[PDB]
Amino acid sequence: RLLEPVPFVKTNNCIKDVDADLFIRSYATHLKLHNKITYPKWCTFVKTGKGRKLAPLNEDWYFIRASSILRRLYLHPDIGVGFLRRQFSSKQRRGVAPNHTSLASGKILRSILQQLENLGYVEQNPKKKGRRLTTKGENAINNFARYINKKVYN
Amino acid sequence: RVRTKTIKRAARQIVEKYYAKLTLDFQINKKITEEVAIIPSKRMKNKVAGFVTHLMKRIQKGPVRGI
Amino acid sequence: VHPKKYGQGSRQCRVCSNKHAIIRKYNINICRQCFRERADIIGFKKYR
Amino acid sequence: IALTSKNLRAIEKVCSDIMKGAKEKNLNVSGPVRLPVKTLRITTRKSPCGEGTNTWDRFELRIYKRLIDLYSQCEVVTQMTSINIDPVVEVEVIITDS
Amino acid sequence: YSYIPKQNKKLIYEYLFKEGVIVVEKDAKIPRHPHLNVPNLHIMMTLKSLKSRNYVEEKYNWKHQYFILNNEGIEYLRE
Amino acid sequence: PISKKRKFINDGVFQAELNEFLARILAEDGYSGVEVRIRELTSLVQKRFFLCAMAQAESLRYKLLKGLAVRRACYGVLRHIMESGAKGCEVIVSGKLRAQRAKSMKFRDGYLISTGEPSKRFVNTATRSAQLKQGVLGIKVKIMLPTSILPDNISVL
Amino acid sequence: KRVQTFGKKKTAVAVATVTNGKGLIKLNGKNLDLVEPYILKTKVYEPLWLIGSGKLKNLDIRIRVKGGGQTSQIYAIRQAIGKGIISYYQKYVDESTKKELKDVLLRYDRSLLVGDTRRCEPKKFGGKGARARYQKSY
Amino acid sequence: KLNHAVFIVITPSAIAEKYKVNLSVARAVINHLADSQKLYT
RNA sequence: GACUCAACACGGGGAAACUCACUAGUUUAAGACAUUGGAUGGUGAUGCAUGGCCGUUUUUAGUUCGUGAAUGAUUUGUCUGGUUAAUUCCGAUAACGAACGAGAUCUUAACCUGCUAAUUAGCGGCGAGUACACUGUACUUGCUGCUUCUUAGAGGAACAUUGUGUGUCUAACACAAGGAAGUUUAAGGCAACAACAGGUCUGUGAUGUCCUUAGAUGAACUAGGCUGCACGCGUGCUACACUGAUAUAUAUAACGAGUAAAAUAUGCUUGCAUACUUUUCCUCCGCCGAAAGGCGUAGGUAAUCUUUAUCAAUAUAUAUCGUGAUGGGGAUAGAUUAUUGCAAUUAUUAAUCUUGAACGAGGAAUGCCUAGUAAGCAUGAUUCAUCAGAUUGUGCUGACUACGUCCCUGCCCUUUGUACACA
Repeated sequence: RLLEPVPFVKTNNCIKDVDADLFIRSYATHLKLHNKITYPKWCTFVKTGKGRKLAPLNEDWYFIRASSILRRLYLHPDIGVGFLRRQFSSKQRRGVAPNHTSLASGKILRSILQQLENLGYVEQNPKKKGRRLTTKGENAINNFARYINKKVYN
Repeated sequence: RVRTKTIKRAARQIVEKYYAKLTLDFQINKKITEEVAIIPSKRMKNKVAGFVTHLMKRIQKGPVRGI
Repeated sequence: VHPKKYGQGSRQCRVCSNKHAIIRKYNINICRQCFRERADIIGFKKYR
Repeated sequence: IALTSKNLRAIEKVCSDIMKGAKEKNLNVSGPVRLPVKTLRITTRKSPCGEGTNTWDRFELRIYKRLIDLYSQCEVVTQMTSINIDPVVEVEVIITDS
Repeated sequence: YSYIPKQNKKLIYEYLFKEGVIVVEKDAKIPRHPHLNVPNLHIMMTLKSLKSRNYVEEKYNWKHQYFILNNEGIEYLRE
Repeated sequence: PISKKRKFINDGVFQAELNEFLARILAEDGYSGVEVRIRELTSLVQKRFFLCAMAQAESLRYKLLKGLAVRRACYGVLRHIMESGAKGCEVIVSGKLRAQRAKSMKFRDGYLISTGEPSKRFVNTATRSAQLKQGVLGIKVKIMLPTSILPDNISVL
Repeated sequence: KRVQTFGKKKTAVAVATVTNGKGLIKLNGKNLDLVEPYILKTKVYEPLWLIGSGKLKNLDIRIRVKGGGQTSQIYAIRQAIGKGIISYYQKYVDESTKKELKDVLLRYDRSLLVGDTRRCEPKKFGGKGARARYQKSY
Repeated sequence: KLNHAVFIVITPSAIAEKYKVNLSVARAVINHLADSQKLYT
């Protein structure tokens, strides 16, 4: 069902040629299996964003978000915290006042970025101030994406 | 849509002067009308062009009241 | 006096010297009442 | 060398001057840069009193700016522009090397 | 209080004498004038008095005066 | 070092001062250009910085402040305008008019286009308020310059 | 060699370029299958069955999208790729097949080659609605 | 007022109508039998 | 102040000081000129003294003149009829001929001129690759054939164009085709004549007249007031759910808007005086804090930095719920952390937690609407130190239905009757 006949030649040379939706879940599962990062304990008592006003209700949201930020890191190689907050921003019902868009909480994204830097998948540099992937992480994610592509292909 | 008296009388004034170069063809008649007239804007220029074409298509099938 | 560098007390309309209906777009700093008629000579030509 | 104005015919004549002067002086010049027009608008209400139907009108000021570059003496270029300029237009200068 | 020193009138009279055209600005709470290192409250209490004495004349505008120096006031203002 | 938008509005404000300066001071004569008598004008301006429809309106204003009969001399002003060469003119005066009832009379003649962008471009219109013992009088004068050519003008030789 | 065409449908805008290759048609950095709406995947497939995968096997068509809502860029890319294939047939591959290609395109739909002029009009006065003013009470 | 429980065509609506169950428990039974809306198998 | 349309989210009126016009008050001379004489000023009155501006008749087609013609007011022209956007034209015609109005005029959407061109934009080409293909690709670094693509100067294109029809075969209208454009292609602003005793002298040092000025009706400051409530009337926001409530993820716009004040030190004894940069906008980032908020810096007076190879939402794909006033729904009050502002109490605003009303789609009545429009969804800007539920632009999601009629309503024309004419 999730696979469709494609009438043009693909490339599959990196993550940009694979669907995001399955990539996030597959790499969250891989992260859970490998125990690459902590949960951590502190983050699971707070809602993801002010406008959400409710718990994520999945218990794997941290790992589901980490791979999404990795995807965004590759999609354009300059990542800050404002861009992440705006992307994961959500509508907020102010009660009797009209619905208004508000950003997500940035501390969880800051913690995710720090953990990714600790893992070494991402590096910081003065030039290209936004977060970008290292060459090691780039080729590793290329091979991982090709593995996922072949796994869902045959 | 209809037509206004100003451009109606504009279309009456010409033809009487140089109908010899004016023919049945709408395109060449339109090319003629800017050559002969002095209207400063394009819309009514080509409006009167179409109107002179409309008078030519009734020319030479009976009396035409004028010219 | 007790002047303040903020609010309607900080600045007023230049021509009518009133505290009401003063616009701050593009630092016009003038009241709409007289801006309506000074608009044309200022350059504010209405198109729509 | 950039220009800014409010009336397009002024910038048109000013530009028509500089291309012909450049061709006369046979010096390398960039082509006429046609910048996107930047428009300034404000909406206000008629009827200074509070009575009657609320009616509002808008204004529009599009500002014309164009760029150009020349390899020529900063003195001769400013002299020719001052000779063939009008106070309405405001012009700034920058030179190139290659 | 607001007592105005005599040197203040002397300096402002000499300034307007040597200039010939004075823009004094209708505002009175502004501490200083761009071309006058003097408090601007006194240059009104003097200028309105002088105008009411019918020696200098003001075309007036919004927040601007443009007082002009007449020919007949020079002899009286000299001393 | 200010933004170009603020520079444009500032120069617009300065010329807004300049045109009303012209209205205030240019009363002993018509319009003979602007400077970018003259001694005091330039001194005041620099110290503060660091056929003629407008003239005809001013003349009609000075008319009434001399205390002259309006009806006898408005026709003379009309003759002056068509001798200056206008296609037509319109003078409207509103106020007390020698009574306690507000009235208004329009003096129409010639083409006198009244609406449209071409009307805005060609018609030179001026307005002025003139004081009077029991109020003020509003005077509006519109004169169309002789016709580039108007769109409605069609002719072939 | 290289031909370039443009695309404007609704607010969105797109750029197409047809070059020799092996059938590499890419939208930005992704594939056309990764759009997400299969409903619009059908729309992009519509021109392809009207021309031929075999004839596309030797041509690479790069596509960029910048702006507009989902329907806007799907229609923009549809018409842009239509223009690209038409021009590159007119230039490089062959002209005898081009007349039949354009005949099929027009006899199927005129929206493929040229888009619509419909766009949002300036919001009017009176009220929240463009063609409606506020409710009034007598 | 709901009354269905879980104690005892595979589309959830048909299964719910057949077994007098809610949609969630019907989906659970569907998973149990096979082993939001998507294309029919 | 304003009281049917033509008042009641209006006075650009989102009021902690002023704003402030009021109140309890306190001061000041800031009364020019020739003790005293003596004015300016005034949000004090008079829009029924006015000017200007505007809102209505009124987005409609109407208004006027020269000459002619028919005790006088007056009539004709300015119309039986056909058409329409309209006294727009055709046509008959004691009228002929004019002027205004309509039209016309000009921007946006919209195609072309492979025109005219490139900064801060793009198409490329190759200089080195990061991994895969195989006889370029997603991502990185630098320069240079060029301008359809990003943009904009000018011009062209649409004129019932061409054919099948209706029509006095006249003015026009209908179908088909080309075409981006066939209702002027659609939206805009200018709005004639005349009138309202419509609103405004609280916008003006525009304004007469009447009134006040030392116990000010001038100005400044202190606490308040429009935010209080048995109630009625609008304008609006939130819902009354399963095409929906909750949680993640992908594809997303355009109009926008953006630079006389901080801190440091010295003397005197945190405060006063003195000198040094700019702190006095949006902000990116990296960090502290769930957040609110805070610290230090990139960038930009701006197609250059926010940000724009992209800033919102309606969606979207998958999970939980599976229509049970329920978990929907958020009226209600309590506890707080932070900023804005010298000052937030009448808890401004605000992150968090607790609290848990009506609401099963709404009587009589009433409003709005014909294609990117309804509606929904957002979002920019306005006043703003802080506060949109207000107003004014922008975009996304692109609908059901006529393609007409005068039945109501409201206007317009003709005839007609009037004892009405402030109609």
